[PDB]
Amino acid sequence: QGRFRGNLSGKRVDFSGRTVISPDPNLRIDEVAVPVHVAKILTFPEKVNK
Amino acid sequence: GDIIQFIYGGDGLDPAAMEGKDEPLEFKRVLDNIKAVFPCPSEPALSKNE
Amino acid sequence: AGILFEDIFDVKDIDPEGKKFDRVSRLHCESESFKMDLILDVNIQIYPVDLGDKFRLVIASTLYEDGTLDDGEYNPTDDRPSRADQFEYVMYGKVYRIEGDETSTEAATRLSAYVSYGGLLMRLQGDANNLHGFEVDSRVYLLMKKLA
Amino acid sequence: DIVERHLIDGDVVLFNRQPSLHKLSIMAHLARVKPHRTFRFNECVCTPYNADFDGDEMNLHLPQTEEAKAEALVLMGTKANLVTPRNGEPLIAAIQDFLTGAYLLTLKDTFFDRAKACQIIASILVGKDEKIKVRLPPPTILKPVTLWTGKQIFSVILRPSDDNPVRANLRTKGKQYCGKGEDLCANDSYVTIQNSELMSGSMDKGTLGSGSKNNIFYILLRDWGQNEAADAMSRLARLAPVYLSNRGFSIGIGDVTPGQGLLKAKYELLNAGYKKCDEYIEALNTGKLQQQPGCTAEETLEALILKELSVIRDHAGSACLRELDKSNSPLTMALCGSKGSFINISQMIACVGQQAISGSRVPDGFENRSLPHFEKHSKLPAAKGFVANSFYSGLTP
Amino acid sequence: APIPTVEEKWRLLPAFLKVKGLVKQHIDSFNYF
Amino acid sequence: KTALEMVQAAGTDRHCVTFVLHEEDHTLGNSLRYMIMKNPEVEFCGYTTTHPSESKINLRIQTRGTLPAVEPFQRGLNELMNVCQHVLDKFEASIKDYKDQKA
Amino acid sequence: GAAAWENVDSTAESCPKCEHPRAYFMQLQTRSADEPMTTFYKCCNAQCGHRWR
Amino acid sequence: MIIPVRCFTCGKIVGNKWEAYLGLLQAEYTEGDALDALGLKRYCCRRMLLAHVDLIEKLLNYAPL
Amino acid sequence: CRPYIIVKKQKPAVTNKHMEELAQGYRNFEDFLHESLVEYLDVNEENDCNIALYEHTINKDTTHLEIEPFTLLGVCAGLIPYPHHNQSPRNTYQCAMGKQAMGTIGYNQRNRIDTLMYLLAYPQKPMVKTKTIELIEFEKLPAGQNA
Amino acid sequence: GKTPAEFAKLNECPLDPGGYFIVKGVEKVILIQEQLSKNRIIVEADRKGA
Amino acid sequence: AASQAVEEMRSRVVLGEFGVRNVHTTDFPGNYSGYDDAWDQDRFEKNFRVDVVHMDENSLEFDMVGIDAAIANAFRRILLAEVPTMAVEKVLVYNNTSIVQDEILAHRLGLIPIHADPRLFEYRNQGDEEGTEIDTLQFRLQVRCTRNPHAAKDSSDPNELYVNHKVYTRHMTWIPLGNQADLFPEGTIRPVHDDILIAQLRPGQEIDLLMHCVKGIGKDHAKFSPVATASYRLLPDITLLEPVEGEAAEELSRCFSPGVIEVQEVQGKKVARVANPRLDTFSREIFRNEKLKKVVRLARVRDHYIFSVESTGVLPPDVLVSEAIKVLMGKCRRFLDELDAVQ
Amino acid sequence: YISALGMMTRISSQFEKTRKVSGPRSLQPSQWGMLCPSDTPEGEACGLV
Amino acid sequence: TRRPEIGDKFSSRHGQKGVCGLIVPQEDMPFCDSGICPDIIMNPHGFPSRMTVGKLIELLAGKAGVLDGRFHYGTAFGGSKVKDVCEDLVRHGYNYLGKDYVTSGITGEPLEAYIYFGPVYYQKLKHMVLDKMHARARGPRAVLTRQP
Ligand SMILES: [Mg+2]
Ligand SMILES: [Zn+2]
Ligand SMILES: [Zn+2]
Repeated sequence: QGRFRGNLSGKRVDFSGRTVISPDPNLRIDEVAVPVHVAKILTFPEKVNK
Repeated sequence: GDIIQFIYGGDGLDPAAMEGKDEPLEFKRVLDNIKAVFPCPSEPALSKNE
Repeated sequence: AGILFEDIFDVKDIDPEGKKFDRVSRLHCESESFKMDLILDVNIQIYPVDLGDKFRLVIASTLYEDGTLDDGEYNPTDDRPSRADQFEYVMYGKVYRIEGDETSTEAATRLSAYVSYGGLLMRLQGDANNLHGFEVDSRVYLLMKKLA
Repeated sequence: DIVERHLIDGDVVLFNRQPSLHKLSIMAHLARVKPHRTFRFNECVCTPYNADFDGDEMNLHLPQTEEAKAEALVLMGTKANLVTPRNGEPLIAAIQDFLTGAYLLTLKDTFFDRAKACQIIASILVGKDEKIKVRLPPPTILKPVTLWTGKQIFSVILRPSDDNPVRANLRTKGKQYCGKGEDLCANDSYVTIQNSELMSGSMDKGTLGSGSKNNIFYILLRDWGQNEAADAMSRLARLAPVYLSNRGFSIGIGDVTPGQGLLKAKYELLNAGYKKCDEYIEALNTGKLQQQPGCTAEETLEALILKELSVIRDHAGSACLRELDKSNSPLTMALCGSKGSFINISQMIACVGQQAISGSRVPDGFENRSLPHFEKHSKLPAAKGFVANSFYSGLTP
Repeated sequence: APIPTVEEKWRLLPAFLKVKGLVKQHIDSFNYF
Repeated sequence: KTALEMVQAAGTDRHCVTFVLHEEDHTLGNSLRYMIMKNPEVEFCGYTTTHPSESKINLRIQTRGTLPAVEPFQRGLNELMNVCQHVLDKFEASIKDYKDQKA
Repeated sequence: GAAAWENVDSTAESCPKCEHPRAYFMQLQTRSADEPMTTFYKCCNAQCGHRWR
Repeated sequence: MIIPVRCFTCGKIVGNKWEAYLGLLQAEYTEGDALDALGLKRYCCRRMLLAHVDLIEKLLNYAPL
Repeated sequence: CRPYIIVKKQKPAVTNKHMEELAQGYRNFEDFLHESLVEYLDVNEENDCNIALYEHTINKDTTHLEIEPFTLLGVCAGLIPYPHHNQSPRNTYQCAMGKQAMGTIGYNQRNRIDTLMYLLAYPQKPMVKTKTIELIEFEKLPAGQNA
Repeated sequence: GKTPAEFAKLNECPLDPGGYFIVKGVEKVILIQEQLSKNRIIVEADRKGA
Repeated sequence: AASQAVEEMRSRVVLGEFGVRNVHTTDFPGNYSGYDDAWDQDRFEKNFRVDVVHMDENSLEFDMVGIDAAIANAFRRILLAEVPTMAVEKVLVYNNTSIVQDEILAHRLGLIPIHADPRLFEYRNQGDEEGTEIDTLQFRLQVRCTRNPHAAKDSSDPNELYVNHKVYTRHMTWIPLGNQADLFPEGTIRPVHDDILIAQLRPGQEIDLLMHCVKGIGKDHAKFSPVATASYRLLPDITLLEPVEGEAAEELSRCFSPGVIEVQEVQGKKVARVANPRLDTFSREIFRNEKLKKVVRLARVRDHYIFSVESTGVLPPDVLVSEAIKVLMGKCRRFLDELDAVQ
Repeated sequence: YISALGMMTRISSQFEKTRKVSGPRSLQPSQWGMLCPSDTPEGEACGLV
Repeated sequence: TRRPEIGDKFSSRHGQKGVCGLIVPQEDMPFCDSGICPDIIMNPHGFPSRMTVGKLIELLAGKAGVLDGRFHYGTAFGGSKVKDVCEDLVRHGYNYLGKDYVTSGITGEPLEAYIYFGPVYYQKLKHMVLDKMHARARGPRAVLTRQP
């Protein structure tokens, strides 16, 4: 947990979630379902354009 | 800046794109696919020399 | 008249490797007029066959005897004079392989046509003179009728 | 202006598991929202993540930069990482409950009428496939009854619409290939597809699974791009469960019970093996025993006893496989290769093999014997680790 | 002629559990202490 | 807002029509599928569910000729109406006859 | 020696490489991540040297 | 800790008979004839009334009162 | 140490009459210990002795008889119905999960105030119950349902 | 030496196995320690093979 | 012949030793060449019929002939989920001293069926938790458990010790609103079974609450399901390929149900036959006897469905089937109106 | 209740995860009739508890 | 008061740990001839690899018990055998192997293969998705190193 291994090589970040998984065949292989509760928390900054 | 290999694996092929057993292509399957996808009934056959 | 082949076969074996399936059996048949061997897969539940039974078989390019080759699609509800009306068991398939006999290393004259009836195999082997008109990747019909 | 919008559909989002072995353990996908509370995705990506849906937690990271999002979509795209860089073998492919379903679908005994075939075909017309023509293939048998085989329904997955330029072609051998068929196998194990149309053979893990090359999805990826293979896999994963549910696939206690002839063969083999082991014991203890070159006499005896017990096991397994009738769910799963194998079936039904610890029989924990329930210096099969009975009949302590 | 077997042999187990068994170990140890 | 129609492609062809039905489940979908399946001029009929979370279904209909694929839908609806009226009348008559013969 | 080498159980099976009776199987159970067992087949009569999983 | 009103699988009202079941346990009737008299043809209601434990009495023994 | 029934001359020291007297209350386990019918054996002591699992397995060279085979399993493994028909990692995972299974704790769980407690709304006793379940009275405090 | 009624009067479950101490309101259990037997000669191979 | 096999596949469903065949419905135009499977309302109305074989309180058994599996499954699913009834959703509690949890108590009260007629009420609109006289009912429960003033000295049984210690569903009282008292006569609005055990009490405890019963469908929650078990099965038609005589005939009676196979003496020798294939359950035990496997043939009729419907006491099951048919008619009418509005 | 009843009869090892020897972590015949073979915690404590 | 939902871990008294993947209505659930609809659907594919025949034996014993109102014992190296529960099943009128005639709830047509129904002891674990779901906004950071 030092500076090199615990704070430089690998460090914790925000805008992340951890949840239990469950199978769903009705979704594409490149798609993934996200719960509404986590979706209301994780935000993406978009810039206003034309 | 020191060079480890003048060419990767002596040939420079991507291991992920390897379609055969350590070989880039399998000529038999490719030839069969070409024959099946493009069957020309209005053109004659070819001999060895041709 | 797109009749590519026509003969009368007799069954020499029903299941040489046992009853591998319930609704399908590996029929092995031999022609009486020519030297044409036939390995066939059919549905015995709707069309049962026996060892001592003979059947007239016809491989046709089209199902209409008038000569119209308009076979872009097939509607089962159609009612019109066709070849299937003169037969009992009709299967629509596609000839997909032509392979020469490998037993005769020289002066070989026997060829075999491999046709897929939706997974139901049909290998018709015999002299190449009888198989005239057969071309790979060609959609055709098979019509069989049992005889006395 | 910078607006912190909620996670909506279409956003590229990461998806990672805590134990990361290879690069495919963390991949970028397209985010979708659902009212439930779990991360749901297609099971075809379970092989890279090595997940099993037994309560394992999963991470999900959301980039905060357009450049990072684009790099995730391009490099870590699911459709662009269908193969591992280790040996080129595809990992995202069919899995359990999909291999068995497609195998039962592509069986030669399956025949569907117009209504059921139309329902099975329409079971995939969702999402981007809602704006394509069905292209119902012509029926095979039409005179007595109009029937569609399961192989045509499976080929529909490859080429759903008329305008689809996908022309898949493959020619390979299955797992149960006899060796002399060459598209004439009695077991129908020679896979042959021409122009995205299954001609013969039975689909299994050797062709649909992520085992090795010659996979149909691998050929689609290498010959027609990533999108076509992804669409084919989605159609398969949306078609196979519907048919598997509408048909029925169950295992019961009667599917693992032994037969009369199987019990007779097991008894005879056990008697013969016990007699041979007693002969070997008497030869080594009293007199001269043939010493195997490269080892001592006791190691030779141990090897001979192991060989005899394993011969008994293999013969009992062969007898059980011969006496087992078709439509058996464990046998079907072993044939299709979705889960289990012939060894597991033989161990559950016929006989359990020798319990091998570190590639050898059970060592003597006590003085000159494994357990006090056996005589000292006794090297009998059951006394050193052999299991005479099976899991169905019950195991001794 | 098989040797006769006591059918209620397992009845020896509950009688043993009445004075010893699951939790009596730590109890007897702490009492002796 | 409940039932809507989708064309097969940008060509807006009336031969292949996908009806998206909201607030529906397998019951009425399968009933209508069976009722319109017996129509001779229907090449393909098939219903499916988009996702078990949402209560909506998609039923695709492709006819033989130049049928708008909407007329067979209304025909099947009217036929199911007639079948339901007939079974209701028959069940009421049977219940009445049973209750009368019981006494 | 081939006589001492053939101290194995599997005889007259169907290998997935050449489909010939002769065989030399090895069964391993030392995998907890992979619940099923592990096979190693050695088909060798004409000195083919088949070795796979 | 208490007998549920409806069975999990079917949904037939089964709690109202629980006391009666106890009454059938106070008479000569065994389990089988009691479940037969209660009108439980399907085995789900039989399982619901048999595998249930009446822990409400033990809890009320610890109730404040 | 483990108790074992003394066997002499190919016959156990405990007979059906002794078990009937035990069931009626004439004797207890201590009386079996005193009358040289059941004795404790250590690992080192049983290393030199011969034990038989069942009566049909008893041979001429037998010193003690196993009381009960299912006593080999502990407390959690006793909850497994027919454990000899399953794989051993399956039994290990089952014990690990049963150590974390939710259910009733005791009769005073309502008055008990712990930092974290999990209770089942409609707990039901198992249909396929082991004798160990009845010995530990698990059926009075189930930790699951029957579905 | 208490009856289940006396256990109910003391707010304690009779089926409770017990065997644990209560300190500061928390329940602590002392695990059974396992150790090598003392006063016994042990013959073993050394790290160098002796 | 081939026609016999075609008829067996089209009209019968055979149950083999390992699996069931001919399960798919195939009587559609285009599948059979030698038959005109096009829809005909006249032939359908001619071949269809409904015959009730048993009908008592909370139980109905009737055979339908001529209907298909799709319409039968639709009726079953409408009866199971799409029949609206009256059940409790909102619970207002006032100082619950019971040991039973308040949430568990409300969940148990929600599962209690109500004898109120669901057709006389309407669905509650979104919001308006207060509820209106048209689409709500109020059931007030107030039970106080106290010690019996006069009882025996021992009083080992809790019945003699205390009073009202078991809160049965009979203690609740329906409180009319507006004009519900005049519209509904006394005794109509009441608990169904009147003997459901809600909870058990002790002296000092008290349960006081009000239940707001509203309308809802079974699809939203299982508590609105009016039927306990509403299902249908295909009518078995056991046929004998060869005449069965001798002691093996008795074996036949032991293989199938006791009430389907009957034995008689034509000329002093025993002979078995089919008496009533309705009572058979298809245990498939005849497959155990090796000799008798080739003499019988288990079959199910494709167009003969025996429906068994057990109501929970809210209303008789015939009215339940009528309301299911009416709900299907209403769905069809809604779809027709939507299609007309589109055009 | 099962959790507490099982924890009341737990035994720890002297090694306490000092080195992955895998020797004492294995199942020995000496545990016959004295210790439960199947019951063991899943993880790094397998074979030591 | 927590209700089972997607993500709740479940045990099966045989080490077959499971997670709720989908919640289907009662109408979509298959039914028996008497009208019984089973609650939980278990994957059969987990049986061959994990050789959990004891689960099938427990299911059969529990079915026999709920049929005859008995508690069959699953004692190690003993207990009730398969013959007794098979005789109980053949006496009560059910199949002697558990597999029964099952009709599909969705399509309304019978299934091709028989389905294995039975009462099994299911136990829910403490591992619930409600306590494991965790999302992270910007939030606080550590004092020493400005990291989450
Ligand atoms: Mg896992
Ligand atoms: Zn080989
Ligand atoms: Zn029930």
